[PDB]
Amino acid sequence: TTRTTDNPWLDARVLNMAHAGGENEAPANTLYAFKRAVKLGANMLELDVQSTKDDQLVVIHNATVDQTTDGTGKVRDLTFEQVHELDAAYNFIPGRHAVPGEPPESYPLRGVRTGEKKPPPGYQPSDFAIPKLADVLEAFPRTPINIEIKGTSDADIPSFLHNAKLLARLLKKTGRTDFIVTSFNDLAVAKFHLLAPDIPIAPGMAGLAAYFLLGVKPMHGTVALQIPVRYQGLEIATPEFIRRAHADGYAVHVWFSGTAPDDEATYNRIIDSCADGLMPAYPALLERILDERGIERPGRPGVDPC
Repeated sequence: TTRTTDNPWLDARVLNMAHAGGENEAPANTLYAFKRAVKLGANMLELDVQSTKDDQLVVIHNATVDQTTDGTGKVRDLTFEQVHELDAAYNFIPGRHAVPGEPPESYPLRGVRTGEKKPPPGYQPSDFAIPKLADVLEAFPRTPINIEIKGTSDADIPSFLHNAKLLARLLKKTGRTDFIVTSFNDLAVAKFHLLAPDIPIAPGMAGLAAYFLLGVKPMHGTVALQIPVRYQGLEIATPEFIRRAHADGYAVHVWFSGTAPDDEATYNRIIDSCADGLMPAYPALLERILDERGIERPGRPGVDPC
């Protein structure tokens, strides 16, 4: 007889998924931000992945190291050793992610990695470098993680496929399943789910279009729909669409990234839209919002916003 439908991500709510660790409160995709964010209440991590010349998965958004560090070039051209020498808070400016080209005074944490400012109490210089996924994983053995597969180019599909492959090799050896693996490029999601079938996934952008416009259910294994607030002028994080997705048994995780402000007004509206998780640039601010309205959380029942 058919195995019954069991989606636990409908009871993992409401989630504070620190976006890159919280790119406006901390240096993006560093072990500092991740450690900082979990301590301040975040229930779950959200990061991006690329690969190095010697096929190591390193936690970083852009295909090049230029924006968030003092180096230059694509991460796929550097070895892991070369990537890790870099200061991955070189350009962090609070409230603005990373902006190269300002006076050296703008950057509060520039220098910690390379040993020229003392780190915040309780941290080491390596906590301000581009980490290895393996080093984030073993740093956070009981913390759920949302790994987004990245590429060298929007037009370079094999680079995504290369990374989906390396990801599935390493997440299979962990034995953990408290991950959600997604990508903008749908092939890499399909490639990853074929190599690592037990790992929860979320649709790429074609799989997201085909369900939001046409109603077509996403690929088997899909566990939740990780969507922006707005896209191409159109609103996507509405109560209407979220209710239909809970109707279809999917959890909903909304993100922001310049499709909408990272502020209290927006955070609260999306919380009322009954989404199951927010991916804020300000994990401390979202944690104040959730605490003062007293809103339900995993293992901590409370006010249901919808």
